[PDB]
Amino acid sequence: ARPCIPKSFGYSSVVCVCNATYCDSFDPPTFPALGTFSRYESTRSGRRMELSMGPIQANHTGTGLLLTLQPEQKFQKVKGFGGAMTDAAALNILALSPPAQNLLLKSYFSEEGIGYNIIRVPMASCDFSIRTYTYADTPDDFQLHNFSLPEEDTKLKIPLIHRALQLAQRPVSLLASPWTSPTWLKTNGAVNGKGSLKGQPGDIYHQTWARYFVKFLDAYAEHKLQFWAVTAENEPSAGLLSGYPFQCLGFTPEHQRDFIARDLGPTLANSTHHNVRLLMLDDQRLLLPHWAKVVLTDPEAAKYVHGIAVHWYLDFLAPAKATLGETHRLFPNTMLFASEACVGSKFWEQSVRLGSWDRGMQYSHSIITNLLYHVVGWTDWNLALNPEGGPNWVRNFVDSPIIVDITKDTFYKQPMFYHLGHFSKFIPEGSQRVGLVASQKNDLDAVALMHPDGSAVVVVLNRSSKDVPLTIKDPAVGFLETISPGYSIHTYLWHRQ
Ligand SMILES: O[C@@H]1[C@H](O)CN[C@@H]1Cn1cc(-c2cc(Cl)cc(Cl)c2)nn1
Ligand SMILES: *[C@@H]1O[C@H](CO)[C@@H](O)[C@H](O)[C@H]1NC(C)=O
Ligand code: NA
Ligand code: NA
Ligand code: NA
Ligand code: NA
Ligand code: NA
Ligand code: NA
Ligand code: NA
Ligand code: NA
Ligand code: NA
Ligand code: NA
Ligand code: NA
Ligand code: NA
Ligand code: NA
Ligand code: NA
Ligand code: NA
Repeated sequence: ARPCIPKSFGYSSVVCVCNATYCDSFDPPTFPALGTFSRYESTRSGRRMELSMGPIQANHTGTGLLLTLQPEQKFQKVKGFGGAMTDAAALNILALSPPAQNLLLKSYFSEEGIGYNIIRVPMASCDFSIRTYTYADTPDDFQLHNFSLPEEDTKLKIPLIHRALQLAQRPVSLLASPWTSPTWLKTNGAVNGKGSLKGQPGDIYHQTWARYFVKFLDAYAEHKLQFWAVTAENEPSAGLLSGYPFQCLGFTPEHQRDFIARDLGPTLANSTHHNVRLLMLDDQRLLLPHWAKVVLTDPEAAKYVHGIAVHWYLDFLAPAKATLGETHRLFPNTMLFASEACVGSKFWEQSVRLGSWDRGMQYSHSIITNLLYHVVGWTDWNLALNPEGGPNWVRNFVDSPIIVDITKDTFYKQPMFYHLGHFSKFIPEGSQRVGLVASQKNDLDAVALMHPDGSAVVVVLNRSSKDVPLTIKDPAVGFLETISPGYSIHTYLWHRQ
């Protein structure tokens, strides 16, 4: 339909400019006959998921790298891709005029955008809020009679979620994570800093906190929203660090184990929301496999845990094989799910870099690595931020695939938006990762999957400056002759039948 309006802000590539009356979008998906492939291409030089087609031929013209599909080697099935409807994201979106808001939401959730099917929802406030609050700040309310949803939920988050779901083609799954409990449940009486639940698993504080999960699910269900899963705590390890600056609730692995076993698991099971899944960890994968060993070798905890949620912030010092791979080896029937990523929260990282191709590459590289190590899904952090990377009440300003400049009723789609979209748009839920064999050492990152209808999708990322000639072989169709340019990402799709 409408192409990208490029704009440069002095970094390595361009953003795409959208306003109240214009945003770049796709035509409805349409895919060609057997023997033809579809290629979507994004480049640092400015191409943004541009579509072209070509032949899959019986003859093998290329003499360079060959990537050979191996559809009989089957791995994990995919849950999906998405981002977080934080307070900061919803404030930025709702400060656009309504027509602009819809172009933003369609960008993420529609088939004319990139088909997100996962939304992470914080349970009350986190750093990406403009104030500190929980749903039950009234102290010594252990039956949670004064549990209530504030304006952030009822006015910002929930209406936007409702609109995302209306616009979405695919069913969207909601995932909830709490940052802090009511402070009168905490050893330190504060929203942040080093503190855990008071007492011990099974007691009144732990039972009240588990009841808080049910109260949250009831509240959202009253607004006609139901959750696929919750996490046992966002970044539980952070709450063990002296002086941690934002909302946290510390658990040791043993404390998470016992809380799930004694309190959260049974309470969820004894509730009308017993079908909601429980994900453990929700933290840096450096904590793996140890956290998995502690929780999952206890059968009274393990029976309640559906999967393990990981954050990407320490991926660089923890190789995937030693963490995701060793965890899948030890517990092959517990899914791994990437529940949060963002660029710009480390020091030295300037918060927002509009047009940064480098930060787009970081996203796709991470997604490819996750997929090659059994991860079933990948979830961005804030869906939208302002040009400073906020709001954020502790000024932990970070980057986001969409940056909203409300003073101009304008938002910018970063290279991160398109690098994610090379996956989210073309790997529907239930797709299965299959083998892809490289014929020789190379600089590319690639992954192959099969849609539920048996058709093929391959993503090829080139992080090097050099053009790499490439052949992709499907044993049942033939040879796809192409080139992966320097600083590019491609998604290929083709029927196999
Ligand atoms: O704002 C987000 C929510 O509060 C939850 N995750 C975000 C907060 N957060 C955590 C980190 C972090 C970064 C490194 Cl490098 C190592 C470690 Cl252990 C942690 N960065 N940002
Ligand atoms: C909106 O977007 C289009 C696309 O560049 C542009 O022609 C138009 O001037 C923009 N401005 C406003 C105020 O809508
Ligand atoms: Na730029
Ligand atoms: Na090969
Ligand atoms: Na929030
Ligand atoms: Na909230
Ligand atoms: Na406050
Ligand atoms: Na309340
Ligand atoms: Na859901
Ligand atoms: Na919270
Ligand atoms: Na909370
Ligand atoms: Na990590
Ligand atoms: Na973000
Ligand atoms: Na996002
Ligand atoms: Na299809
Ligand atoms: Na690469
Ligand atoms: Na490429």
